[PDB]
Parts: sequence; C-alpha cells; structure tokens
Amino acid sequence: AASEAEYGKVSKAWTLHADGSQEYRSSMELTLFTHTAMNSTYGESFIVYNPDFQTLKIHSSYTRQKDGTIVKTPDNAFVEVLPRFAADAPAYNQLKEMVVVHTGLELGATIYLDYSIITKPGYYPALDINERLQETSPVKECKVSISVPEGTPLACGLYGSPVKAVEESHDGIKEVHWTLRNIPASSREAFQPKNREASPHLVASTYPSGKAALATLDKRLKESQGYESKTFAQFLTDKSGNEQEKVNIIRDHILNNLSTCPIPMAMTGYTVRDIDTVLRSAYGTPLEIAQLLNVMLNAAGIPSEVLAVYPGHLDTDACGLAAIQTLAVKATVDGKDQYLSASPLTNRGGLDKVVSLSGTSIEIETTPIQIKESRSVAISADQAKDGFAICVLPAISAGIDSWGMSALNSKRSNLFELPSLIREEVTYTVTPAEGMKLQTSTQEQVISKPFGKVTRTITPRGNTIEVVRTIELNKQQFTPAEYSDVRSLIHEWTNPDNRVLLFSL
Repeated sequence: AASEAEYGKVSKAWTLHADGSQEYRSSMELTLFTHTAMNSTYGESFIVYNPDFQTLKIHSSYTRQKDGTIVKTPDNAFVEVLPRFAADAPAYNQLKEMVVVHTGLELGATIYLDYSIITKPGYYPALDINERLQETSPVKECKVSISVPEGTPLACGLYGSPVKAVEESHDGIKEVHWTLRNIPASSREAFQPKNREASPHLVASTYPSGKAALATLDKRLKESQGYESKTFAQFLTDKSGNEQEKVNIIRDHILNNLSTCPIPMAMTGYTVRDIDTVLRSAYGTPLEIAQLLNVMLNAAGIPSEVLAVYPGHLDTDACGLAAIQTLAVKATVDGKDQYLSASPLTNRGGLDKVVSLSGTSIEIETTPIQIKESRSVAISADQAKDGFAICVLPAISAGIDSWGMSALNSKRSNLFELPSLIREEVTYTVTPAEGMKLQTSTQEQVISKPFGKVTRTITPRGNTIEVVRTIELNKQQFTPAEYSDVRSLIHEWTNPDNRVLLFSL
C-alpha cells in the first residue's frame, strides 16, 4: 500500500532502431516496510514477453537490506510460466511470463531490478507507448526516455503531469526525456473514473499520425482473404427477411461459438490470425473477434466497420494503438447505426473517444440502461403469529444492485463514476394473509436531488398491495462536492429497510 512501500526510483527507456527493432529497459528500486508488503505480490516481479520476436535480458536483480547486505537473486528464483491470459489458447502457448521471486526481503529492504526486452525487426510496426507512471505505492523519482532515429516522426505527451519534455539529440538519434518527482500512490477508493486524468501516463507514437496507425491496423486486419467467413455469413443469412435479423444471426453465431482470449495486442504484434482460422478455432482475441464479426456482417450486406475506443482526454492524433482500451463494431441497419461490443458503447458515451479504423471520430450518445421488473410476494399468517410479520421485498439483481455500492463511504476525495446512467422500476405485488394489517405508511417516499430521484409508492389494491420502487441516475461523474447527493440516492435504493413492509396480525 501507501506507507507500506515506496519506489525510490523508476526508470523506463524505449528505443526504436533504424531496422525496426526495439528495446524496452525498465529499472526500479522498491522499498518494503512491512511484512504485509513483503508477503504480497510485491514479493515478486512479473515480466511478460513473446519469445517468437523478443528476448528478455536481466541486467541485475538483488535485494539491498538496510544494513547494506546485498542478496543477489539466485537462478532458482527465476521461474518462467505461461501468462494467465493465454491459458487454454493453443495458438498463444509460446507466450512467456518470467516470475522473479525477490529473496532476502526484510523490513526496510530495497528490491533492485533492471531488465530489457529486446524486440527483433518485423514485429512492431512502430514505437507505440501508453505507460502508466503512477503506482499503488508512491514513486519518489520516475525517469522516462524515448529514443528514435533522426528523421522518424515522434509524437509524445505526458498526461496527468505538468513536467516538460527535455529534448536531446546525439549520434543520429533523437531523444526525449522527462523526470517526475514524488508521484503520490494511487487512491484505494472504489469507483474512481476508469480513466483517471491526474494519473501520469506517457503516450507516444512513431506512426505518421493516429489515423495512419488505425489505417495500418486495418490493412493488416484485411490481409487474410476470409473467404470461408464471408461465404458462411452469406449462407447463414440468405433466408432472412430484414437486416436486423441478419445482424442477430451473425452476432449470435459468434457469441455462441467463440470464446474470448484476452491476449493484449502487443503480445500479438498488433495483428490477428488468419480470419478463417479464427472462425474454425472457436477462440479469438478481442481484435480477432471484432474483425471476424466485421467481415461476416459486411459479407451479409450490413455495412460495418471496426471501432477503436480511447480514453476521452487523449489527443488521438498523437497516439498509436497502445492507447486503445476497447474494440467495437459499428453496423448500419436500415440507415441507422448500432454498436456491437461486450459492454454498450452508449453506457460511457462521450466519456471516451471512439474512432473508426478508417479514421472518423464518432460522437457516441450516452444512453441510460433501462430496467423494469416485477416480483410477487405472499405473506402467511404463519409469519405473523407473534404479533408482527416483517415482509422484506426481495432485491433484484440487474442494475444498480449489482454495482457493489451498498456500502458507500460518506467521505470521498476522488471523482466518483457510475458504470452507466440508469433508470429502474420494480413493481412488487404483495398478497398478505387474511386479516393481516399493514402498519407501514402508504405515503409516497421521494428523494430528489439535482442528478436523480428515488421513489416508493405503496398502494393497497383489493387484497393485494402494490409497491413500486423507481430510481433514475442522470449524471455519470461526480466531484467530492457532488458526491453526498448521489450517495443519498444510491443509499435510498439499496438500504434494506426501504424494502420492508410491516404487518400486525
């Protein structure tokens, strides 16, 4: 955690060579102050690489104890394994994760690790960086450096920090570096924004432009003929009446028959297996699945394109593919676009920047999720023999009740972000036993705030009672000044007492 550990130094250096080979060199000094720190995953380092094009070189690995004793990491403390993300995915079974087990740890000891990943020509189309510089512990000093051949275009930016680039050329190489000091630990608060704007990140690219990066990806995606995938798409949708049915057939076929293999694009050199091979294998990376769906939709007569989703604060003219957070597919159905992705693009809407692979920015609308459910509840005179029956109306699962927000802190230091806007209505039909008397007031309960509202109405109807609960949340992000108002809404919804009906017998 925070005063549990500190990175005294971090240094990261990226180099692009004229032949297209790269080096990434990472060194760190990490002091652990508690057994909690020492016994956590801070006891290890994890280094992922693709040995088909990369080699890992450990420059040094040791622990320095407070008294000056140096404990060099022994050979048997280096263990190579398959990264968990590649499990059960045969095409990626060459991928490696080196686990360095830090030895000689004691209270106040400092871990030193310095390594490079060397990438041979022909694997990465460009130098393409999106590096988080904030850690879960404070970083006293962080040095980052990018070197490319003179004449190579370079766009770079340090986001979430005012530190200025220092430019240095030498020996036909153009170098830029930054030095950040005293980077605070990230906050442990839940529900911070998916993209934290004040969290320092280095983003850089040697593609000619962001658009060129996307066009390069597209060209590579289109390199396989996808003959079977196209023919299959046509066979699958030849009967269908309307365009929507065709989209559903294709989407459902893919959803039902391919599992998603979460292999980062960097670990595939930013490309895909041959698309017909993806289709036959029944697993695919997000990128592979996106292209398969796109190829099949287009073959079926549904004009479609792959979309890249970036954080909303980024200058997408100046970044490469490393800054992409999600992929989606746009399908035009009877002149109206719809988006296909694991989570709806309209949940976050304009929080993010969405760009097609042909380079067009898309102003995605922000659309509330709509939940409407019903429950029936019987109450017996059994349950009220001892004077009273406490009827807890059951909570539903979908929507805000699944957000993990039933115990929100009253204090908040960081922005608070909801997964989506939302509107929910839950109608309970309650049938109490004969002669049970409702003790709960039938007066409507309403809490209304600037960015939402929660209501409860209770209406006896014959020998049933209808209870309607509603919530609407109409803003996604909240400053600490705004947090109390949205917290009171969310709490009005989730507080179990607010679902109780009391009856006397």
